[PDB]
Amino acid sequence: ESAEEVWGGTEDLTSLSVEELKGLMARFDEEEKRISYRRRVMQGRIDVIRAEIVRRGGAVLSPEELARVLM
Amino acid sequence: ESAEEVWGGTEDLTSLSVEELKGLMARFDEEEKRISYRRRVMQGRIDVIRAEIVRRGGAVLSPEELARVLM
Ligand SMILES: [Mg+2]
Ligand SMILES: [Mg+2]
Repeated sequence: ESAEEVWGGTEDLTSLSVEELKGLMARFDEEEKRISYRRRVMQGRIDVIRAEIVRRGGAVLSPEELARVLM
Repeated sequence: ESAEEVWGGTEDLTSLSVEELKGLMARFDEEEKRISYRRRVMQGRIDVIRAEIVRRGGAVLSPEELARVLM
């Protein structure tokens, strides 16, 4: 019923009607956008945090640890 | 106790210890990675559906409706 279920319960792409594919695309395009928003929020948080740590002198964290988020 | 709450509840960035800074960066970084993976999955699906629709033709949709996902 949900896009996920329909998509998942399909073994053959060609069995899907155009109405289905249209509906699925819109659904996934919608989600993709909601997911990207979430990514950007995470990136912002990571961003603010890395600047705060750098502001304090980097602690004793090497530049590469800061850039790779190894901790 | 969850990162979501410690972070949502912080008024002043400078009030956060360095220990908790590192914890939050670590949590959000991994979250960022998981979210990016889903994005990529969605894009993979939109890609598969868009190819399928193109393959069939039928002028069901105009090039700009396929491209902007205007159903
Ligand atoms: Mg920055
Ligand atoms: Mg393709």
